[PDB]
Amino acid sequence: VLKKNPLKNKQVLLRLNPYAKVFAAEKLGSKKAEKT
Amino acid sequence: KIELSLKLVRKWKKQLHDSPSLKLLRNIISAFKVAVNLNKEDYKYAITDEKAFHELMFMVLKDVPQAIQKMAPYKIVKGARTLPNGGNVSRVSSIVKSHAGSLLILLNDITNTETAALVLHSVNELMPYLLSYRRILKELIKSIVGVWSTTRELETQIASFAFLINTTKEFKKSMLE
Amino acid sequence: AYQKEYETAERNIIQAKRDAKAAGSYYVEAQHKLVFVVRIKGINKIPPKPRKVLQLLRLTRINSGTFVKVTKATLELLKLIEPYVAYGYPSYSTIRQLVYKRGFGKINKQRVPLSDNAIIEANLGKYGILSIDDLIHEIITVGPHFKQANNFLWPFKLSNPSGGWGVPRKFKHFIQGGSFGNREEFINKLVKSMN
Amino acid sequence: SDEIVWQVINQSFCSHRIKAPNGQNFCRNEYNVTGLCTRQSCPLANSKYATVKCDNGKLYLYMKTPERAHTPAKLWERIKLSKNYTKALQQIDEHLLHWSKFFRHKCKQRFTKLTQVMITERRLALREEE
Amino acid sequence: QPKIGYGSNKKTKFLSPSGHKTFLVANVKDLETLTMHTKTYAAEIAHNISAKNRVVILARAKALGIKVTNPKGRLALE
Amino acid sequence: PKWYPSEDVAALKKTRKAARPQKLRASLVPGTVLILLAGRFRGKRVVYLKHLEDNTLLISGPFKVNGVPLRRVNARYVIATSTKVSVEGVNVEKFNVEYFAVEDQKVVDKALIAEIKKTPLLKQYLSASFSLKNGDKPHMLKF
Amino acid sequence: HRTAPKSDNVYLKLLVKLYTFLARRTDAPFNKVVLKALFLSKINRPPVSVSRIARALKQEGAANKTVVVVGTVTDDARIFEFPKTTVAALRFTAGARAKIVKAGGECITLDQLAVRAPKGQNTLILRGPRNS
RNA sequence: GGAAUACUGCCAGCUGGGACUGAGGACUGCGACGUAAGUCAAGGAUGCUGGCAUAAUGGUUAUAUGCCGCCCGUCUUGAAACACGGACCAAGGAGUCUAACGUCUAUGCGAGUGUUUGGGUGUAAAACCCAUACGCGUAGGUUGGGGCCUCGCAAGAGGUGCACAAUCGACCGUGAGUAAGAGCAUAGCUGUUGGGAGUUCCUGCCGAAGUAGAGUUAAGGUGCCGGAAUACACGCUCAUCAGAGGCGCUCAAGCGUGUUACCUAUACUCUACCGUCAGGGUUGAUAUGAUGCCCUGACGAGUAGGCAGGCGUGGAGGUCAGUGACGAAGCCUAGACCGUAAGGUCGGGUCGAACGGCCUCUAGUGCAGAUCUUGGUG
Ligand SMILES: [Mg+2]
Ligand SMILES: [Mg+2]
Ligand SMILES: [Mg+2]
Ligand SMILES: [Mg+2]
Ligand SMILES: [Mg+2]
Ligand SMILES: [Mg+2]
Ligand SMILES: [Mg+2]
Ligand SMILES: [Mg+2]
Ligand SMILES: [Mg+2]
Ligand SMILES: [Mg+2]
Ligand SMILES: [Mg+2]
Ligand SMILES: [Mg+2]
Ligand SMILES: [Mg+2]
Ligand SMILES: [Mg+2]
Ligand SMILES: [Mg+2]
Ligand SMILES: [Mg+2]
Ligand SMILES: [Mg+2]
Ligand SMILES: [Zn+2]
Repeated sequence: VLKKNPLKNKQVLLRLNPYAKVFAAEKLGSKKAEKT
Repeated sequence: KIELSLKLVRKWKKQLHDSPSLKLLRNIISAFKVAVNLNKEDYKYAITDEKAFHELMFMVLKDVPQAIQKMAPYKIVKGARTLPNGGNVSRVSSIVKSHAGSLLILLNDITNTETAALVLHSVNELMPYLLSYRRILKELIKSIVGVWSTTRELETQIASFAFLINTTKEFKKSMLE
Repeated sequence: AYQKEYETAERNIIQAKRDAKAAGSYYVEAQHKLVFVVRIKGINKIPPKPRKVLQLLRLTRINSGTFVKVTKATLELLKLIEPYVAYGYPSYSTIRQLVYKRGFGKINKQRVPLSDNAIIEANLGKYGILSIDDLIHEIITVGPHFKQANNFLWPFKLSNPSGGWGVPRKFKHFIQGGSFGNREEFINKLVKSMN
Repeated sequence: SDEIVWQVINQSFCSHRIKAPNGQNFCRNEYNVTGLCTRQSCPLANSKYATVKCDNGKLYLYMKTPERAHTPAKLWERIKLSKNYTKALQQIDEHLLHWSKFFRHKCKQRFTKLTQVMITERRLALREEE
Repeated sequence: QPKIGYGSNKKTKFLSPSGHKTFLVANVKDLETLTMHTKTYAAEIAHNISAKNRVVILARAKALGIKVTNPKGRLALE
Repeated sequence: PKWYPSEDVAALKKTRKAARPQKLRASLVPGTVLILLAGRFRGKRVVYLKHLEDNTLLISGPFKVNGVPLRRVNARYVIATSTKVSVEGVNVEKFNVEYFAVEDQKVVDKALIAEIKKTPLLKQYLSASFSLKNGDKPHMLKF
Repeated sequence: HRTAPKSDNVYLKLLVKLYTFLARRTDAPFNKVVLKALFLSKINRPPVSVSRIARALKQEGAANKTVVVVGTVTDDARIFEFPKTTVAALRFTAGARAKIVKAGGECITLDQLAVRAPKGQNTLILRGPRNS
């Protein structure tokens, strides 16, 4: 009946993508590349 | 929901004539309210027998005023019927305040002389409690004037106007204006 | 698997640039194989030649937009409609946000919202796509089934940009100082404001 | 022939039909439980049918079956509902056993309303008798 | 300027502020078609009815418990 | 079942709205002085003691200092000032929401006065009312 | 093309109701095909003569199939020998009906065919030549 | 050498303040977490607190006081005004029936079809029925192919093949071909040719060359009327031709050139609503006309052109065991209700004897202006 935007509602975000849960714990988005 | 039975009305009337209590009066009045509101609207009571309904109407209009008077006997003062001061009167006053607009609905739904006379008499024995209210005393005098205004039977009009005189000449203060 | 692939690909491109610079040899990126197009102009005062092209690109109203595969055939179509559209290379983040927020699926020509993986599965399992992110991968790359997945997506309906259009006057080409035209990576700035 | 009869009655002159301002239609048929011209409603349309209808003080139940479609004089079987409301509903359900839910529900509702009307017309016409 | 966009909602269409759809009534038999639909419908006595019939219609309507939209019309004014 | 259902009863759909404990604004902390913006004691400075389960903050004048008794106040109708008092002296467990449906106030007031004495001029601050003078712009005003 | 027959015939509407229900509730495409055929106009319902029925049955393996004609069937005196089959169609001319009955065949309305073959099993639809 | 910062970019990173929406009404689904049981922010708002009426208030009407306007038409902006015209009243006020061919749709029959050319019959033009003629009709190979059969869970494997097409040919007489025909009649709508031969009741729809709330934005604009900076930064110009809706402006409220901020529309996004379209669900029967009910989605500018649906006016048949001196029809009604609207219902007034509603077929919606004419008045 109504559209729930994934970006603002975590439940539907996990429903669309399960790996988002794990990625949030891993924080790969803020991952550090090696200084090398 | 309790169902009206010819047994239950008989018991209520049975204990009305001897040692009534405020609980009984509220029960009777609530049943009366359902009875009069059947066509026009939660309710504790259900009505299914025409005998029980007719008996309820009879005992209510002809004797609930009697029990009300017996519990809280008014005293004639300077020609006016006035209630005394006391707690029991106040409890009964709220009870008549819970009967008044059922009488009003009956008044608005008068269609013949004898029903008018019965409703007006039962209303007559309940003035001294309803003089304390103005949503009721106004609508009372507004309704019976409505009956006095719209009836096509000269006897019904005579009854309404005789009621207006008898009640008005007694009190003259709240109603006459 | 896709997340690791994306991270490795980005790191590989960056490392290739750094290595080429260290060796002293220039590095040239592969030409982008995907573009995103958005409608800028009203239907009126449009000749037939661009009008027919706009229908093919699934753009029927102003501010609508779609993804387009980059080829010699498709590039000339964009050249035909250069005045009336603004297009550029879409980054992964913009495609993700578009697909999650404004994503709509064509199910019997009825623009069904993509609120569950099952909806996408029932349509696209034949092509080996079972989730929204699988579709996003097929879009961000040029997969063997890119045409079908892209056609499944309804044309995106975008609001006017929140911050604004930038330049005071839109109807000039991007270098000349107007909204429409090929703006390449900066499309990402625009679309995010619109979405 | 019930479907043919209904279709003629629908797209031609249902004389008892009244077209209300809203567009809803009302069959004037006294036997009609639901006074709305529909497939399930016109006693004319449907061979199997039932109604609560008041005669004098009594609230009788009228039954209609395809067997008596001929001989319309004797078509409607007359059953006396007991004055006790609970017994009346029990009798209605019993007689309408294995009977489509529409007519049963509408029949029960009509019995309730007719009982209330009988009570309230007793109210309006209370007299000194008894 | 009138146009279709101004159209009222179906659930609220053809509804008086009392919440009752108006239905024209000529005689007692037509009144009785509104026996149970007291919540959905309210009766309206036709303009051409004589005064003698209107009181009968009003009495039967009160007995049935059906709201009349125009009582005290031709029995009272305004 | 004494009446068959006239018309029908439309059951309400199940509601997925569970009540949860309130998350109060950061400034409100126990032992924080407050300004009341409405009611009998509008513009009167009071102390904050604890947050009740029904989301009504509990406040004491103290009645000794300023004549404001123990009372429930809505959080949104209150400003929180940056000055604090230590509330550890007063225990404030017994009285609760249902209790609200003199001696206790005296017990609370003794403990709260004990902490009030240490800070200079605080009793005078709590005694006096607050109001907006001409030329006072709330948005700059640090409370 | 059409969504319902332009004709106001009660019985055709009843048949259309039955067949649209079956097509909705049956997986077999036969009901869908006949439903779409029922809407057609007279020009788009050319008569299929008993002659064509004879040819359709002479095709190998179709001898025992139930021939279906959404429309009318007309007689053809050109033939002397006609095989027995249970043709089904909307209408049957007196000559065609007599030919079918005489040869041991029989003619049924489309409702009777639906009762026989709700999924159109072993059916053979035919359509007349719409040259003009 | 060591880095930091700036910029660009990402985060399925936190946390705060706002505003509009609360659509849906037994459950079903994707989920999330829970040892588990169960719970939840997961297919559209629920909970707590307080008050809840002679009130809150709402309507009508009348004076006095002052301000503005103030012959009429047109015109005008957004609006009075302003720019342009005006003997006076009452009327009347710019051509007709009918034919030929053809497309489509519905019905009846069907290698047929049409009767009425006549007669019979007739509660009598009628209705029912017979012939009597003539009119227009008749006189295969293979591939694909909707469909149906077998195997297969399915994709497919096949088998068989309507219409029709494709080419391949035979025969009749090189096509309109045959080798297994469809037409006739009636009615509706309607194209063209024709025989003397201004606008167009309301709404909607399709198409060459929409309503309401919130936000964003183009074109524009931010001295006041008027909602927005009399903001910034440059180059200029005040010329007796300065220079731009009204008032007004001159270090501009005039230009060109850049910067942000801000105002807001038939534009864009979301929601709700109303319409058209499309795709759907629903019968060992629906809690309301399967032409019903319900679900889902898309669109609403549109010139030329075309189509549909409603309102109103009469005619006829049928019907409401309709309405009526206790007041029918007609007319008015700055009253109430309904419909987006054409209008409808009621109330009142008027009226004072009969008429209306509804199903069908048949006719049939309000204005403009000119030549002037007549009477009457100067
Ligand atoms: Mg929706
Ligand atoms: Mg802004
Ligand atoms: Mg945003
Ligand atoms: Mg009238
Ligand atoms: Mg033809
Ligand atoms: Mg063969
Ligand atoms: Mg926020
Ligand atoms: Mg062949
Ligand atoms: Mg073949
Ligand atoms: Mg809008
Ligand atoms: Mg706005
Ligand atoms: Mg339903
Ligand atoms: Mg469309
Ligand atoms: Mg269009
Ligand atoms: Mg008539
Ligand atoms: Mg009128
Ligand atoms: Mg309105
Ligand atoms: Zn009917």
